[PDB]
Amino acid sequence: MGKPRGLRTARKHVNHRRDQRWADKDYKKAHLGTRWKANPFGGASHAKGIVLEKVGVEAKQPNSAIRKCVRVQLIKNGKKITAFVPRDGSLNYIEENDEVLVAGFGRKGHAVGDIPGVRFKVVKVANVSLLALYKEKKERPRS
Amino acid sequence: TTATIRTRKFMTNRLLARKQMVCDVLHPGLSSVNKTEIREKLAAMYKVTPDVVFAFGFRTNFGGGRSTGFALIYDTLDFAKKFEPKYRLARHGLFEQKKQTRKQRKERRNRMKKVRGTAKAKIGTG
Amino acid sequence: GRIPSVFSKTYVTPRRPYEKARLDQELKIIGEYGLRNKREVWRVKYALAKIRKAARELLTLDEKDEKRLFQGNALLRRLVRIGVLDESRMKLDYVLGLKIEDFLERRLQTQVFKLGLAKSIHHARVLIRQRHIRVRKQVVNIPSFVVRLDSQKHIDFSLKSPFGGGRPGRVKRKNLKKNQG
Amino acid sequence: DVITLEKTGEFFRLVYDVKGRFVIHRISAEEAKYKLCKVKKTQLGAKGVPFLVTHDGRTIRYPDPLIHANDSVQVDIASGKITDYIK
Amino acid sequence: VHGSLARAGKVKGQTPKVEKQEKKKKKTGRAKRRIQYNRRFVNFVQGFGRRRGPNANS
RNA sequence: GUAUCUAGGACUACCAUGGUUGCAACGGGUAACGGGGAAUCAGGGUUCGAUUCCGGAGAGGGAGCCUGAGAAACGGCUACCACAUCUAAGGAAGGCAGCAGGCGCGUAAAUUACCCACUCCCAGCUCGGGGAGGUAGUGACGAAAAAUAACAAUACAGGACUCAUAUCCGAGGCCCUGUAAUUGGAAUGAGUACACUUUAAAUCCUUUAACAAGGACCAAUUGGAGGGCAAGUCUGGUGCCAGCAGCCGCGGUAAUUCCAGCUCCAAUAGCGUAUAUUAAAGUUGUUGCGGUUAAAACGUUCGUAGUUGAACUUGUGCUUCAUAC
Repeated sequence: MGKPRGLRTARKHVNHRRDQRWADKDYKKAHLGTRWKANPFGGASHAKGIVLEKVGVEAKQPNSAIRKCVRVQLIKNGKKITAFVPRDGSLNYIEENDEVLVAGFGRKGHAVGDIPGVRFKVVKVANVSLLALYKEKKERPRS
Repeated sequence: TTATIRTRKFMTNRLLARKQMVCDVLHPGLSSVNKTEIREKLAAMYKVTPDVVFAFGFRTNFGGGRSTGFALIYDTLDFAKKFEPKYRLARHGLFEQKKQTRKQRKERRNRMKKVRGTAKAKIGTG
Repeated sequence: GRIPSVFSKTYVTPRRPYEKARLDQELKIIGEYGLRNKREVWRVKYALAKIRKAARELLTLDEKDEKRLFQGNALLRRLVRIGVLDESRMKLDYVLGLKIEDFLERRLQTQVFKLGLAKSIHHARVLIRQRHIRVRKQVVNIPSFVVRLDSQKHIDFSLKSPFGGGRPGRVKRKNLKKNQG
Repeated sequence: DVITLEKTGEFFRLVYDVKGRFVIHRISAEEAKYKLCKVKKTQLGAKGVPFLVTHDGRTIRYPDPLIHANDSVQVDIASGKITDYIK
Repeated sequence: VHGSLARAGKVKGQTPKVEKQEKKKKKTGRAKRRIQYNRRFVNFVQGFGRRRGPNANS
């Protein structure tokens, strides 16, 4: 069924393989270097950005919730991202014009769950971490 | 507690005029023991009297009363004073030599370069 | 530089972590063998994975192939030295059949238990850890030893610390000193 | 090569272990007199006209005419003379 | 769509933050984990009363 | 022919019309130096490599040159262009992608320390110089080994054994395992700290006096408990709000998902999380996928490259010898 299974067909497999791997979604991303070109992270694990605005993101059905996201502009690219503030209360911790760490939601891009267009997480406000602040183990550096 | 230093691994090495040794040191219910005392004890085993028994090795081993070391015993003081490696003499020092501490001298040597030849001139500046 | 650091992660935590039956076995293994936490179990379990794998590779080869003979016999002898292996087991075929427990037993955390100065698995452990065991002449901090056979007889009280009778308590000295005032 | 530590007298030749390592090999003080040299090349022209060069870079002038490349010569060492050859 | 954010951390401020109480510092690893294997296995010779609970109040 | 250390279109005259290409040339891109290697694996592979080695390359971008066996050198020169510096204003002098350090960039990476004692190199050298290297300091990339308590006993707890009595049910009581801040003396130094050892001289280790254990002390965590996924259909507060949730989903007043508490689980000197990668993924298929309808036959055929390709062509045997049964 198909494959050139002859003794000296040897080039043809490689050629055809590259024609088939053209369609391979992970290899498209790798070869075409889409991370650096289109994705707001330049394949860079974290990005520090500046907080523009706090957004009251209305959830997709069957869930009626106001799910509290934050608009962030990365220092390297000026690119606008909406990132979610995970773990409790948290917009109260964000404060407009603070320096915030933008991390992703572990989803190979793709918008969260029932949360429209929020491909990203927040892990830190003012270099402390959100996480520490909720538990109360740490207290916010002044300004 | 009587000690009894009995020393393994002998080399008669006449090219540095020295019996070069491993020291196995018992003090089996206490520990430790000063190098000066190690020279004193070792000296009256080879008849070479203690200020020649140049012993630099040493680790007090695991949990009790052994130290495995190295001793070097030099036949004449005259040969000792010649092969030295200088710093070894200085520890037990009838030989005390001059701390610099070195980066002061380097700064002076760099100053020395700048001005044509003379060099005694800028010994004086230094 | 030179070239230093050759690592090797001794150290694989299990392919699926939350399987009830597995959990209980690990948890029991900590009780029967008082190992702090499950990572100490995973050091041995990963150690087994290396040993089992090494055995399997050599078994597929035909004896008398030199490569099988030199390495197989040697690994076998080493495990016999550790006391894991009994002579009837000294073939790579029986090495496949090996269990976690055999390795753990050879620790002194389980041996001072056997030899009544602890009377329990539990008591044996802590003593070694803070630095109370001698392997012949040497006071030994490290509980994880996996003790080779012929040093098992040399398992004793450390001699200048106060059982072997120097310094008594230092509780005794505190208590003696209370009645002195 | 013969390494002679005159005081005290050990007399060595550097020769090879089966493990492809040098050995410490103690030789008789009369064995220490010579050494065996494999001959790299024999060429004609430099003084006084043929010359033989060994693998230890020693050039020995006027070689016996039957000495052909990859032969060994016993070298007297005290003088740089050929005093045996094995075809 | 633009619902607000007016209601932010009303619950964190209206929860009385129930006292941290304690009930006993549980030991370090070797001791504690062995302490738990009474709890799990030996104590816990388990009556065959069709399963029970580590986290059963009543 | 010229150049050169050398072949040489390297270069130049003349003279030919060649050279390379669907076996993907020419061009463009590359977080693209290459390899030795690393990661991840059932294998097969896929991915990685900027970096501890080896070779080559460069030293702001470029060009040119002297010396010298060797440099088209930059911690040499000369020049330009870009940068940076001082100046008594005429001028002159510079290359941290060397070591530290600073600024900036960023997700992201240490001390303006000490030493040639080790390792070795260079030099005219036994001796000097050496941020080559070693040393300390910083360092949860990462790997490696575990201090943080243990035993009787007391207070009650379980399970056998006995006396029993034999749904029930009580008394003696053991190797134990414990829930108790009850007790009691013991153990061993991590830490601390003479001394010694270490070291060039210090440091820590390895040694060891003097010290340190009723945790409130020598005082452990980080996520989770509806399911995936291991553990609360718990208690207060909240009530589709706040917020939770990698996913499915929870929350519209028994909330077993929230926020706490309590109880506990899972991994604990580590764990969470992000990003990239790999397993899973058979979702890349050489090994080893699918194509009627699930995502899949080009409208169809000719047809060249590509690719593939039937049978027949030293070969069967016979005998004997040795050699397994």
